[PDB]
Amino acid sequence: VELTDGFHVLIDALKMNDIDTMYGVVGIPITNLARMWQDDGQRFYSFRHEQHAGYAASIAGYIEGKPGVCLTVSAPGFLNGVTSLAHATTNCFPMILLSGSSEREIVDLQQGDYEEMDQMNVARPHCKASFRINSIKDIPIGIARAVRTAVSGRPGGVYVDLPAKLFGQTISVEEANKLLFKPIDPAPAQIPAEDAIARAADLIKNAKRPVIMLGKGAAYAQCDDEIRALVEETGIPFLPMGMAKGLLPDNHPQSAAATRAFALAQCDVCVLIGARLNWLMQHGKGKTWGDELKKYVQIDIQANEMDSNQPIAAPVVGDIKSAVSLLRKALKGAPKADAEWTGALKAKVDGNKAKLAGKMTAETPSGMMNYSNSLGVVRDFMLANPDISLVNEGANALDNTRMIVDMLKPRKRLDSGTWGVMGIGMGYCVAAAAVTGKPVIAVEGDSAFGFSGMELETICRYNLPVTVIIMNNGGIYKGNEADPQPGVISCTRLTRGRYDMMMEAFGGKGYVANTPAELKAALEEAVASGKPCLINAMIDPDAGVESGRIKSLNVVSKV
Amino acid sequence: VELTDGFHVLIDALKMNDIDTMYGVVGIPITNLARMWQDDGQRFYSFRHEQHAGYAASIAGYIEGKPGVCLTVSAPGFLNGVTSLAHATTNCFPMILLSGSSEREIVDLQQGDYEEMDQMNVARPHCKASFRINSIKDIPIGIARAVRTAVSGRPGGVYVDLPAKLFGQTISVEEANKLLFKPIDPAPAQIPAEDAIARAADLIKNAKRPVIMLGKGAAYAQCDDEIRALVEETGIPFLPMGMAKGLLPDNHPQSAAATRAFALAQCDVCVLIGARLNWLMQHGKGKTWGDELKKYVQIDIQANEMDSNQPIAAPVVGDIKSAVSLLRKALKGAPKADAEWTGALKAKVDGNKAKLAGKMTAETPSGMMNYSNSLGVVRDFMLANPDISLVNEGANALDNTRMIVDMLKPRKRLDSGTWGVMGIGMGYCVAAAAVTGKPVIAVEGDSAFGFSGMELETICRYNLPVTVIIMNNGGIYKGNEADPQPGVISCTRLTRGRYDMMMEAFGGKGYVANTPAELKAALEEAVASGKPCLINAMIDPDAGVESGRIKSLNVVSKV
Amino acid sequence: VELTDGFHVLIDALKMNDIDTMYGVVGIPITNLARMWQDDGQRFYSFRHEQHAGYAASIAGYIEGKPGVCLTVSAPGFLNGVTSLAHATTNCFPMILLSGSSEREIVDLQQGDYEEMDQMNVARPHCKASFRINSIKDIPIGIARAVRTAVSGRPGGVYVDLPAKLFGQTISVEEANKLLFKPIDPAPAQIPAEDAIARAADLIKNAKRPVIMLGKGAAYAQCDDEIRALVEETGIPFLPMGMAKGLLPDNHPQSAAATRAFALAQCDVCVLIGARLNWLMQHGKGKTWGDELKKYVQIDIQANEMDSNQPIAAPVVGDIKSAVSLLRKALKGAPKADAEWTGALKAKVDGNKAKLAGKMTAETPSGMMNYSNSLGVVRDFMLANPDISLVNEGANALDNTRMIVDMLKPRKRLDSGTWGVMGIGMGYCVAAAAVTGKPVIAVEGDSAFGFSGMELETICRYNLPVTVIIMNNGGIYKGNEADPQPGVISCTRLTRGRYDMMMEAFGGKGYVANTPAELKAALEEAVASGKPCLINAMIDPDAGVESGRIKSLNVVSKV
Ligand SMILES: CC(C)(COP(=O)(O)OP(=O)(O)OC[C@H]1O[C@@H](n2cnc3c(N)ncnc32)[C@H](O)[C@@H]1OP(=O)(O)O)[C@@H](O)C(=O)NCCC(=O)NCCS
Ligand SMILES: CC(C)(COP(=O)(O)OP(=O)(O)OC[C@H]1O[C@@H](n2cnc3c(N)ncnc32)[C@H](O)[C@@H]1OP(=O)(O)O)[C@@H](O)C(=O)NCCC(=O)NCCS
Ligand SMILES: CC(C)(COP(=O)(O)OP(=O)(O)OC[C@H]1O[C@@H](n2cnc3c(N)ncnc32)[C@H](O)[C@@H]1OP(=O)(O)O)[C@@H](O)C(=O)NCCC(=O)NCCS
Ligand SMILES: Nc1ncnc2c1ncn2[C@@H]1O[C@H](COP(=O)(O)OP(=O)(O)O)[C@@H](O)[C@H]1O
Ligand SMILES: Nc1ncnc2c1ncn2[C@@H]1O[C@H](COP(=O)(O)OP(=O)(O)O)[C@@H](O)[C@H]1O
Ligand SMILES: Nc1ncnc2c1ncn2[C@@H]1O[C@H](COP(=O)(O)OP(=O)(O)O)[C@@H](O)[C@H]1O
Ligand SMILES: Cc1ncc(C[n+]2csc(CCOP(=O)(O)OP(=O)(O)O)c2C)c(N)n1
Ligand SMILES: Cc1ncc(C[n+]2csc(CCOP(=O)(O)OP(=O)(O)O)c2C)c(N)n1
Ligand SMILES: Cc1ncc(C[n+]2csc(CCOP(=O)(O)OP(=O)(O)O)c2C)c(N)n1
Ligand SMILES: [Mg+2]
Ligand SMILES: [Mg+2]
Ligand SMILES: [Mg+2]
Repeated sequence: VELTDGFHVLIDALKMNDIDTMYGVVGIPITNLARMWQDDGQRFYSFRHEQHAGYAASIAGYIEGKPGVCLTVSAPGFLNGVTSLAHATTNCFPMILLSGSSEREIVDLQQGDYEEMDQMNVARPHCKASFRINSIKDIPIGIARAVRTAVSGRPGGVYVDLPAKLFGQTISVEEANKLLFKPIDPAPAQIPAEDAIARAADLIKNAKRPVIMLGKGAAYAQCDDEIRALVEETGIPFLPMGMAKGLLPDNHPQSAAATRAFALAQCDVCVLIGARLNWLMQHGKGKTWGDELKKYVQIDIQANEMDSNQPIAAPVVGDIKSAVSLLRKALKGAPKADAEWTGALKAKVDGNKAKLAGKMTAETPSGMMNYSNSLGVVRDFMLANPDISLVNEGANALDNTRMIVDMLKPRKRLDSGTWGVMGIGMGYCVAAAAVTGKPVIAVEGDSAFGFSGMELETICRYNLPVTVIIMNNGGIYKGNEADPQPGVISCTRLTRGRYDMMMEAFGGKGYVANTPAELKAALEEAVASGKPCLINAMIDPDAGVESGRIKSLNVVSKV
Repeated sequence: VELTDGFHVLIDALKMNDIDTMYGVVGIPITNLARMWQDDGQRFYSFRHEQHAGYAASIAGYIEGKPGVCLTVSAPGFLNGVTSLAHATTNCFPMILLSGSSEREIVDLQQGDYEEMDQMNVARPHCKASFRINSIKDIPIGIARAVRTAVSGRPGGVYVDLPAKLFGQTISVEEANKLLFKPIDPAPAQIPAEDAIARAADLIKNAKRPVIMLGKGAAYAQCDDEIRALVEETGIPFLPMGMAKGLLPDNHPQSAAATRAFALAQCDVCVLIGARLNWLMQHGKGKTWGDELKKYVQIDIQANEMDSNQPIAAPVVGDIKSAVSLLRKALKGAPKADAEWTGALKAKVDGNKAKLAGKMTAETPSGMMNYSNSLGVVRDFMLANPDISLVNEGANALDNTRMIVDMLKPRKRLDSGTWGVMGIGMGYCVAAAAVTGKPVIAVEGDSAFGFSGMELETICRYNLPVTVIIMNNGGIYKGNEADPQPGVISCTRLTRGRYDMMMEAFGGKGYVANTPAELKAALEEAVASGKPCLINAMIDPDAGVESGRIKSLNVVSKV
Repeated sequence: VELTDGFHVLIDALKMNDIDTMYGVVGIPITNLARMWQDDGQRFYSFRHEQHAGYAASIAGYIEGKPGVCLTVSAPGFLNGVTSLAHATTNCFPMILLSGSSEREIVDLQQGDYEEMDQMNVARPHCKASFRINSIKDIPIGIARAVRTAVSGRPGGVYVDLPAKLFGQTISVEEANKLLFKPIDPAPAQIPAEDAIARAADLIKNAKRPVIMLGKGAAYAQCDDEIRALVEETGIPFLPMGMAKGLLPDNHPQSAAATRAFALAQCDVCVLIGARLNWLMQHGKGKTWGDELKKYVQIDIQANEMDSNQPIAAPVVGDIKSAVSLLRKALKGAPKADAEWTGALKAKVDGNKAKLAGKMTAETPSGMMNYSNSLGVVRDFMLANPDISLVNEGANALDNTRMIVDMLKPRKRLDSGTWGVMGIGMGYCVAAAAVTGKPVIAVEGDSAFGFSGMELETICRYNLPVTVIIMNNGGIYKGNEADPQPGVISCTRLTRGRYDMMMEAFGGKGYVANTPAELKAALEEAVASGKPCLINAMIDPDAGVESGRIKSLNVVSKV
């Protein structure tokens, strides 16, 4: 005659869908779900703010391809978590945000309930679907919907609202076991038509100057050998987007990443694989594409992404593994890309890399490192230790790290993404550490870091093998902007503080690095320790430029 | 350097996407769009209310498989039209609502502009996507995005906001030539994996009492010979939903439609093809399905529709043509459905139809026909004249017509749909007439009809071959409900009026049919005439039941 | 031990708040509420579409100053009703939209429930507040909130969602009577500060060329003697907005309505009383105000309406009765407005009225009346019969009727309003007839009429003393627009049909008027009959201009 309850049926339902981890912050009305999650034997990571719990869930979805689960409380907690859900949806990362909510009777009459919000309706602009499980019997189906909505199609955020009265509901164990079920094939393959592939095959076979653009959807797809086999069999030069670095090793001879401007302006055919033609690509128009409409081949699971920005000549709609498998067989035996195109790009790549190596070896005063020589140490380390996640965010700290730090392994580089978010660092660190079981290095702008810095304590509390490298130049872009008025600090200034001391305040290992040699030693020691560390790398306050590579996007007064 | 403007570029862009028809109502700011559309040699149907121009667009989309286009004015006009957009999206009908909108400056500051509304944001819940084209250079891409969103994936409504200032913008004709383009493959094939098909084939193969449910998604797919070859090769009994009637001829030997309750309740495997397990299927639970969980196969283009209500043993995700084509090859040579199961349902169907024949053949007083003998006439007409669109809405008027009137051809029956909308009648009539160029018969409940009845004048003004049959029983369900108080008319009562006089008021032909013989002679004459007609079929006020077949869904006071 | 239920507690609660009338359309899940409303002895008006039920509720709120109550069904019915709620909110008319909705469990998981919609969340852009009563015990409080939100502050639409499961809930009679209560003072007076009034008093006392603008909020206020006493004591010339006609008799010697352009362009101080400076006033800027910022005094209950468009020099925030009472005492004994300002305007008024009388007496062919001589008959009739509601809508039909037809009594003229809505006519007629118990005349554009025409049957079914005058010129603005192509009708054309026949089809009295004399006789006979009548006034198809007075707002192609 045994009875179960809503707490347990939700635990069983999440387990049934292969969820063993949540990230969140406890409190009414969901503390005892968090407790019982752990009692059952599943891991819960408590954070210092729900936002960073949510950035954690978001990147766990990217890495694994099953939704990261974030757990928050009502109204204020939910709001913090849904800013992260918003982010997940924008980047196409599977993520379920679960939140407690209050009394339906009181919320609907807007009477002033404890943490009152229509969280279901507030979530809607920020996810693919916003649900609410009202009754115990619908938990399994409710969770199935959330998982399918997150993983299927273009993947993304789902919000599941959990009224406080869901949890204390009861049901027989025989009924619950009756209702509990595991979805068949929640992220199905979607195969494109033969003519879609043949139209693409035609454009590529006739290309004089082809290029392949790999985006983070391609990385997410987890079909690395087959994407690489496409590149190698076709002989086509390729470029990775920010988080597509390492999908093919960044030192692959066919990479044109070190000659991007030229390669994009001069190509005729451009093969977009899991890459939107959004602002990161200047919308497929302007001088970055030579002021012309290229012949775009585009592979994407989202049908209506095609023609979003420019006319796509060969739209291939489907999942990237399926599409790429067919395109390869379609291109089988075709001649390789033009040898004087591939040669021209390689000569540019060689030359630009020789030029960068010169900057990385240059000497600077103690405590006045620049971005080249500081990050040249991380470059060298990551070439030797590739099986490590690189978390990265900032302006100059992000741009220069993407240029300098070669990724040899896929799904390791985790950065600001589609929205250029400052705030993802410490959440990404916890999640990368949790889901990989391997070391994490973070290259943080100091401003960037301030958006999630308190989570240092969380990294310490779980004893995670994470090394936070702070690029401490004392401000946003630069740390030397003049006081606008007598004794008034500039808006872009930050305290050139002892972030190493802060790390040590919570049981972490703090370092200061005033030279490339000090940073090299500290990084090697930090990673090898297998312990929470922070390296306070001292960068020249005059080293950076305004907004890094995207300076031109700034609005300036001409009066 | 000759110039063109927004008016002409929009027209060209629409034409390039194979749109040649718009349904709407003119006025500030879009009257001169409609005129210029007509001047260019395309067709504009002006209605008496935008809702009906809208329902006209939605069903044009269903029948043609390219989106119907509704044009309306700002705030109030838009609102009227958006209610129809909502319905399209709910029914998976491709549709685009183009609405003029007011001044951004003024609307954004909520200052009280002419017909002030943020129509783009207000449209959000009622459509797949809600766009705005602010600039003349973005019209080709804006129209491409609208088209692709309406017809790709699960089809549905798209709203496109056309601010007043868009139209008077100018651009060189040469630059406009450069910007105009035709989307490649806007409604692409999506093919399922081998193992998804193999799982479904193995369910069907080992089924003891299988059944195929055909929904209006299977009808919409326009792969009638694939769907029929699957039914006939597998030997599986099938059942159509309201608008799937005629996809296979309703009198097909394998149809278990006339024995639905017993087939649904007793099947072990149920193959849903373009049919949601929503309220029309009692959500796959309850007495209707014998209080058990069936083994569902389900073919649908929308991945997250699976497990929406009940677990789906074999989910096959893709477009129905692609999926059915593959499933057919997988099952090739497999035994046909159990003979004692197909024959058992056939005996049930024969005896059931023989019972209905007796009801249709029976005799009633003059001016007091029932639903059987009145609609028995329309049944006979449509069997001999199947190439005619059948528009249908009401309670008893709908339910009984669905039962009685056999459809032998696909995409002819157009009814209330997923939301059970009273109001679709006269717009459906105008669009069916315009896109098919063939006759239409409408079986309208007298209440149903009053939601769109003023559009008789539209049907007359365009001289359309539409024969509206009003089932005039004098109210909602029944026309005899007693006066609740002395000299106070009940809320369900309607004037048992001369709808024939109303039709003739606008130049149409009117009939009153008091007997089956009078209805038959009027229908044969009306349909043969090729002119706008209305038959006022006088039905017994006491012939109906509460809410028809779904009378149990009513909430009653038990005190 | 007696039990009541949700149906009855809602009836008692509405009764308790002085509601004795609803307008709507029945069907699941609210038919038996409608039935029991009547059983109890309260009136229910069933319409042919929920939209017009809602336009009825909206104008019943304006007229009475207690919210009009509209009742609809779920999803599709709600949508139709909420287009009207939207309208109520925009015009500041108190109105409660009550709608049935479906199962919370199924709607929240978006599973496909009968008429599935989050109606509560869909309503939000279109009302002041959107509530949902989930439980029987909260009905009295739920209704109290709705009534207060509708009547208090700036009055407006409220949506109350009524889940199907609300109605079948039970409670003891002693509990229900315990919970049932009548709000104290739901539309409270709001008195402005002495300095607000003194700032206004200062501007008026120093005015060389003052004008008072009366809007429909002033009419709604129901303080006619005191508003008139302000005008008369100050000697200031005044202008009424569309529905403020008759607040003071339109033939008042101080009216500058017949010299509007001059009065507005030339004034220094402008006293806005319950009138927004929205598009109806060209936003307080441009040539209609002489290209200058006037010194505006503005009385409004909505604090943040001040400075919405132009800087307001003397903002007086409060309810108009309270404000006007204080301003009068503040102006007591002050000299009257400049005699050569008042004289100059009177000379213009006299002259322009003499000019209009000349057009009203001019002869036209049979069946080719113009707007002056046709409406000059209605003018003369309304001067003799002022205690009658004039419903009015159209382009030329509205503009010319506002100019020509003098209202001597307040809250009688009911027109298209802030949004210039075509669709309000027949609903306004039913409601005006219901709440006044007196005759109604409608002056309808023929296009205008088509948006609500089927409700003719509703007017007949309740035997209402309503006379519909159709201004039948055969189209939108004009009825003579050339066929754009061979045998293709223009988009602005309408059938010059026999709307008299349509009226008679439902038991009404139909007239055709081909001359002013025929229209005069028909109108006198129609009103005096006390019965549902329609007069099909035949207007010259070439008589009207594009969009009437607001022609310049049209967007035209210059290429
Ligand atoms: C928008 C964006 C995609 C544009 O790309 P980009 O910066 O112009 O190009 P890349 O970052 O790939 O490369 C930078 C330059 O270094 C060069 N380079 C790249 N890799 C190199 C390598 N390994 N060795 C030598 N040179 C290299 C490239 O050639 C390029 O210069 P080029 O344009 O003259 O060819 C990119 O700047 C970006 O992802 N921005 C994110 C900014 C953000 O969101 N942060 C927060 C906002 S303040
Ligand atoms: C909900 C719904 C799908 C349920 O299906 P249903 O009505 O029970 O089943 P059908 O309409 O297919 O068939 C009706 C009955 O007539 C019988 N029948 C069907 N076709 C027949 C035929 N041509 N000859 C003889 N009998 C027939 C069936 O056996 C069935 O009864 P059963 O339960 O004993 O088997 C259906 O009622 C529906 O589409 N409702 C829409 C109503 C609506 O929109 N309401 C408007 C607002 S009030
Ligand atoms: C926008 C609006 C407020 C502007 O006001 P307007 O039309 O310029 O001014 P009025 O309607 O009060 O008066 C019209 C003219 O007739 C004159 N007039 C008014 N009453 C008169 C009378 N009784 N005798 C003689 N002349 C009169 C006025 O002097 C004015 O002309 P003027 O500007 O040269 O002085 C007005 O046109 C309006 O309410 N429009 C509504 C349109 C709508 O919503 N319909 C649907 C849109 S198509
Ligand atoms: N499995 C998959 N197969 C194909 N496309 C995918 C898959 N997962 C995600 N996508 C698509 O990949 C794209 C990711 O692009 P974007 O986030 O812009 O990448 P980047 O910023 O790296 O260019 C999205 O358009 C998304 O629809
Ligand atoms: N071309 C297509 N291929 C596959 N599925 C489709 C296609 N077009 C529409 N659909 C699906 O068909 C379904 C229609 O179901 P529904 O509207 O409930 O039909 P019914 O009411 O007849 O059961 C939707 O779930 C939709 O996603
Ligand atoms: N009792 C009241 N006292 C004061 N102001 C009111 C009252 N009721 C409504 N109002 C205000 O009256 C105004 C009505 O203006 P509007 O609808 O633009 O009128 P018009 O169109 O006639 O100019 C609104 O701004 C509203 O806030
Ligand atoms: C939440 C959020 N706030 C603000 C910004 C704008 N922004 C871009 S980069 C940046 C910080 C740049 O400074 P830093 O992280 O120290 O990198 P640096 O250039 O100094 O190396 C900010 C605030 C943002 N992208 N996200
Ligand atoms: C817009 C809208 N309003 C109300 C309803 C509720 N409703 C369902 S059926 C129906 C009409 C039933 O009467 P009728 O059309 O005459 O069919 P009958 O049963 O009398 O044959 C109504 C109003 C609805 N479905 N849609
Ligand atoms: C719901 C809605 N649709 C469209 C319009 C645009 N509109 C303004 S007036 C008008 C009709 C004008 O014709 P009519 O009513 O016959 O008046 P007339 O000028 O011919 O006398 C229309 C459709 C509107 N205001 N509201
Ligand atoms: Mg910095
Ligand atoms: Mg009826
Ligand atoms: Mg007209």
